[PDB]
Amino acid sequence: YATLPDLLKPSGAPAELPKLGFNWKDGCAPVFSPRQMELHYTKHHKAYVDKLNALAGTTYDGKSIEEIILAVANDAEKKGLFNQAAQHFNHTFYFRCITPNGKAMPKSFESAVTAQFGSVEQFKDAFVQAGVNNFGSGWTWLCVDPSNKNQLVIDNTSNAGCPLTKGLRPVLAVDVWEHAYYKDFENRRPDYLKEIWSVIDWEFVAKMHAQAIK
Ligand SMILES: [Fe+2]
Repeated sequence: YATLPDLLKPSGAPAELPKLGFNWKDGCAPVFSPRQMELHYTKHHKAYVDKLNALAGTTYDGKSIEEIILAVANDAEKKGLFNQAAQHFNHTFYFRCITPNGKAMPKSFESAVTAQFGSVEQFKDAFVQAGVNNFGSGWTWLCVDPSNKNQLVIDNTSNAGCPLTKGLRPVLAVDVWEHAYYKDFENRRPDYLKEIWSVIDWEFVAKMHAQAIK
């Protein structure tokens, strides 16, 4: 399965930094400033894309970024390449999970969260707890688990860690690398986690969910 089948390493040309659904010069209101978005996208994410292209050469041309990630996930000769490729995916996914002023949960996705976690609020509180206690740099995810009747599951990864390497299908990502929030929140990761809900694009999340269970 591919989460993002249109995220590729082109043949004969560099992988591009994906275009955001919103303009980063306006930040991503009401939660993020222009400068926080500018740094995260045009510095951090760009650097992952640039280094991915330099490490990949033409060896992975025509492959999806996800295919690369899987191909090199347990290859100690290519940890550097794994880190850039996985971070490229992680960031592309994360930036699609956010949009100015958010978008409401479609009823169908809301019902799947409610069934699994009891209520939306219970899901959010558990997700915030996982994010807060995700030690060091990393990502907190909501995934579908095909090996467990497609249950929704909260999963923490460290550094470039990417759920597809253990068979999980992400529907939501929140970056907890300190650079994701330090400009606008400084040390206050918990406030970042609580506030980000109001810019989550639940329509994108719902689509990821619908496709992950089909
Ligand atoms: Fe990041």
